[PDB]
Amino acid sequence: QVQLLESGGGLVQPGGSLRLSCAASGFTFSTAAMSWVRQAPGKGLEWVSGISGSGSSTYYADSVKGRFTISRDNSKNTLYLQMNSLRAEDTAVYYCARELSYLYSGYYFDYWGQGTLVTVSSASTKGPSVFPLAPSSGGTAALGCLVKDYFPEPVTVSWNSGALTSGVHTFPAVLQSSGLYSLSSVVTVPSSSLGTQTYICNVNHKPSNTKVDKRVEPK
Amino acid sequence: VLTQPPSASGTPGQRVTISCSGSSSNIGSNDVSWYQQLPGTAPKLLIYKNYNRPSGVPDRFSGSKSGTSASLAISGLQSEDEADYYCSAWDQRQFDVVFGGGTKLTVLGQPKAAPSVTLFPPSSEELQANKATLVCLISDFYPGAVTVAWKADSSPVKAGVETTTPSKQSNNKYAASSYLSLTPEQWKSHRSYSCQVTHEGSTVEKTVAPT
Amino acid sequence: TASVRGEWPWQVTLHTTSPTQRHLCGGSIIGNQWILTAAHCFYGVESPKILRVYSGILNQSEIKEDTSFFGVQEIIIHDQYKMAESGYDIALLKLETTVNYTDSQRPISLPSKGDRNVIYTDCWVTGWGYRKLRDKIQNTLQKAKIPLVTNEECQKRYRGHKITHKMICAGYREACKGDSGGPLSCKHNEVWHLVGITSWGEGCAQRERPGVYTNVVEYVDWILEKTQ
Repeated sequence: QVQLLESGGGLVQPGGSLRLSCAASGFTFSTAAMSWVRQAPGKGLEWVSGISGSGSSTYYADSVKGRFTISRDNSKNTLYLQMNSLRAEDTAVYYCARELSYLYSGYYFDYWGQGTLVTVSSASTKGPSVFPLAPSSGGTAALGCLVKDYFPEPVTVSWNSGALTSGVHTFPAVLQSSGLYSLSSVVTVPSSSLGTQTYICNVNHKPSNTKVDKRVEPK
Repeated sequence: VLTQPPSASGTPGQRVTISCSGSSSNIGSNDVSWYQQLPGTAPKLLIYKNYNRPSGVPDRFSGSKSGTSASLAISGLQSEDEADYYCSAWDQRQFDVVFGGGTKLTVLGQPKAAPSVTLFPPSSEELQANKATLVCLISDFYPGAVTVAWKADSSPVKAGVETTTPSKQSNNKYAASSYLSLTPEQWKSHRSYSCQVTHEGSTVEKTVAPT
Repeated sequence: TASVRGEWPWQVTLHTTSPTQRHLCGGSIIGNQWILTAAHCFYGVESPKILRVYSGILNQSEIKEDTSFFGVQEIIIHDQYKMAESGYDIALLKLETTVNYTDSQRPISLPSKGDRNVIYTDCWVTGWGYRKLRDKIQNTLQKAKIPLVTNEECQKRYRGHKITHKMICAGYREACKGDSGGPLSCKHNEVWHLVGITSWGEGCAQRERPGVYTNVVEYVDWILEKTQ
């Protein structure tokens, strides 16, 4: 049905610029008023900008006037947010949403996108170092991978290219004092399958374009 | 500026009311909407125009409004309802759509569960790169709160500890992570390192040692 | 395009005075103390005490703290009204005093029940363009000639909702500035009739889904009963 797929999000230096996009499907885009709504980490929602169906009228929150520009391509079913002179407090997940704001409807957002995280930091992207967490010498063996010192989030971990899913516990990342994240992924497997069966954790970190397939062997 | 209590709670099958306080400029004279945001997902419209439900939103959710206040009632409470709930209204005075700060709804009634603890030593790979990280993984605990202490040959190690907040798992139990950074010299200078996890007065211990 | 002074003498501007005075909605003079408007207009209105009705207004700027206005005694919302998309988006304002008819303030005839199905060919939508919470009001009253669209063609556009008989659609014009509660007026056999009340829908242009109006002819019974 209705889809709003966002992209363009990522890490940017303070004062930097970024172009967010939102592709729509399953409703006639040109008829819809569209908006960007952001959410700062562990905070609530804040409307950023809105645009009419035609593109004739654009509106912006006070904190982003003269920095952000909203636009749309009705032929392309796409909404854009050109963000300039980005600031640290502009760090948030930005969702695109179809809005209703008639006097008859009230002001609400019926369809939402998934969001793209925008990070405005002076720290440079850092790819993780991937270390195996070797199983040691009773029925089942716990084994895993340590995804150390990366920035920004997210990192994705799959095991044996998606052939191993059950009993896989990928832990939420710790934010270390250094400003770098670290996470662990663990899988409990039959001890007897160690050595005979191969275990590989596939780690990807899109911000730094890191891709590791680390084989986890016992001691 | 819409004000909501930061937290709410209830056991399964109960009714929970999430409240939203406003003013004559917003709630007092404008249509109210409600959003549900499940962990790591986008918000979802639950109610629009005060009490209306969009297609697919179950009868269990009901919206109401009385003066400068609005309420979201969640009846027949499910563990899946554990989310952030936001009220919203147009504000004529500010001339902007405003949101509450959200309420974090917690679903209770899970039986008490002690933590499962998996402790890993540093890998050869890491030791070669002149680093040493001890990885203490804590899972399947309920309630969602734990205390972590680290020991080196039964003496406390407070420096170089990084611990996550507890997070809820798919199975409604909670998980936590603790990391111990050392120099390879510290790792070797001791016979063993330990991660002690305290949950509701009881301690669950794991020990690790250099080869 | 711009309207001139005395062109739409049934058109009124409805103002709220709480917290400050501002245009709230459009409406039409249908009798000595009767203003016909949309029920959705009053979503934020507590009591008629805060309302002012201004007749003979071309420019919003010409409204000062000495400008003559009509007080409202009663707000009559259709009892079946819940939201605009479910119909019954109609309301009557009983004024405190009687409107003494001039060239700047006169009533618009209701449509004839004999002309229930008639396809009007000379329809106009007028207002200060207030239909959304963020839109800026037009200072001068705007007009646009709008073609009617069949309920069947209208339903095809709005597959998600039900286009009832108590609704009339207008659009596919060769941007419109009607206000919520404002008139959709059609001149039939050289006489103006209040065919529609601006309720919901997108707009009037060829590239838009048509505007959904309260079909005034279906409420003629309701209007006469309430104004008896």
